[PDB]
Amino acid sequence: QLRREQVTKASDFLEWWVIELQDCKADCNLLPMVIFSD
Amino acid sequence: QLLEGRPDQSVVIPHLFPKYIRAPNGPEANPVKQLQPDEEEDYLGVRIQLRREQVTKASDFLEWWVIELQDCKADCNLLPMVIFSD
Amino acid sequence: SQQFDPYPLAMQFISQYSPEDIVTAQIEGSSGALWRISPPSRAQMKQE
Repeated sequence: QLRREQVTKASDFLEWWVIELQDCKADCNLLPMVIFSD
Repeated sequence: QLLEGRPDQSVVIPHLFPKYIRAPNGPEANPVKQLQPDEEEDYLGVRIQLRREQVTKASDFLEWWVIELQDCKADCNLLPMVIFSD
Repeated sequence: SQQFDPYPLAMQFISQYSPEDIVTAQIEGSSGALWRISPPSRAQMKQE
């Protein structure tokens, strides 16, 4: 998703992308990944 | 408290600036052992400030951090560091 | 040299360097670029 924010209409905003899992259980604002060390 | 945006506070962190640095012929520089033997109580302190500027109140400003030595002699806008080449 | 005179190790190490080998880096105190940060991440920083 793209989140705009009000401070040439396109360059009149701040903007930042948001990533969420396809179907989350914890608030959809957090992406977990399992990594195995060595 | 600095992140609160009030342009009057300032915070000083002790012992993070190593003034004397050895630049060897290898790919790993490091602070000089001899010039400062404690290696943790000989680093200069640093006071850091946040400067806002007027162009949703938080995102209504530009902002940039400013670094100054704990006790400077030259305008406090300049940080010197001594590095030894090889 | 005079600053570190009461320490022998410092004098030896400095003596191992020719005058035209030691340089001073004058770093400007102010940042050279704006502190770009997403407002959600700034709020997370403040909460942390």
